[PDB]
Amino acid sequence: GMTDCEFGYIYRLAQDYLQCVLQIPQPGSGPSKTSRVLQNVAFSVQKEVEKNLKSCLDNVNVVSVDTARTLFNQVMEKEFEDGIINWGRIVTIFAFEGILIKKLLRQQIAPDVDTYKEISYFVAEFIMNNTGEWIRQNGGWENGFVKKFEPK
Amino acid sequence: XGVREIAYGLRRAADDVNAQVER
Repeated sequence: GMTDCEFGYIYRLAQDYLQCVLQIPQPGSGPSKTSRVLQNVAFSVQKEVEKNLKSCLDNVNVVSVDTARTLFNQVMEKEFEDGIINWGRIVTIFAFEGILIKKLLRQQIAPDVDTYKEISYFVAEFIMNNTGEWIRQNGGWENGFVKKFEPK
Repeated sequence: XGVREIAYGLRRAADDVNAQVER
């Protein structure tokens, strides 16, 4: 609906994707249809980015949540600096947080089990504040993203 | 690599993903 651009909904999407990447999906009903569609498309992008930018990424050290947040903000700023927003770019936000959590898992100096909750938080912060208006105007997650990316 | 190659590499992968469902 129109309310799916609120912070709580986006935070759940970002947390769902990191739990997918970390192979710790929460039990119960399971992820929403939006999250189910997103996880497949975002993971496809993540694998391709990891392959194409292996040298640059292998060169990066994500040693803390603060370094993850600063790098995330710096990368997102440049990706979106041209003012263009579309669903493909929104997908790469999730793909990049998946790259970040994987590097943190290996490189975090003081690893903590709630780390992925912090990462997904500032990811939702960026999505809502920088793309929330566009997402709403383009049908939200249910009538926009899922309609375009679900199977035909 | 660096921030730049990563960010604009992400942008390129995005606009491709986007275009490939834009029918």
